[PDB]
Amino acid sequence: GSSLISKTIKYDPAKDKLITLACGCFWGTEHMYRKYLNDRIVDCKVGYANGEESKKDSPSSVSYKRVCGGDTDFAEVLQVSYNPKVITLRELTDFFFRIHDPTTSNSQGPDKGTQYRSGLFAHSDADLKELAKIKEEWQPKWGNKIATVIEPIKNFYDAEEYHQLYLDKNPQGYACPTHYLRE
Repeated sequence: GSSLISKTIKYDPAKDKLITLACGCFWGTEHMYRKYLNDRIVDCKVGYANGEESKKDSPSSVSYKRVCGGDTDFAEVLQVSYNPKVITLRELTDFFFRIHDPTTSNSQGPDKGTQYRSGLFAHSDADLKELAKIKEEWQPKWGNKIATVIEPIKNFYDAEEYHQLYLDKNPQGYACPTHYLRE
């Protein structure tokens, strides 16, 4: 089988939908989404998505230590649970393309590696087609160089508790220079 959904995220399949976002260092990804959109989303959790199953260091999870090895292909991500009647997927994706530089391949600012890659991981085929459409429309704003990988969600594992809400727990922690809301 496969773990696609966070074990700790607040998610009601009757009303909510999911989107998994890769913007580089997931501390910045969560901080941006919570700073500007916490009141409009149901819940969000940081984790590791779309990597090699064989390179997990535990049967049901993958650790920060293991991912930092740089060979697991796992991406540092934020999984967002949201109500479509409160906020649309387009609004969340527009925000996505404003909070990081999506033109760099396997890097975000000084953070280098496949774990920091730009990505949009869809939890349905319908979302996949919409995400690809939104990426197309955003191209001219980023010099037609958008490197964001759009593919279905393959696996997701919650990051360690200390990673959750990191920059809101510790404001003195590392902040990526590219992680800010652009005009």
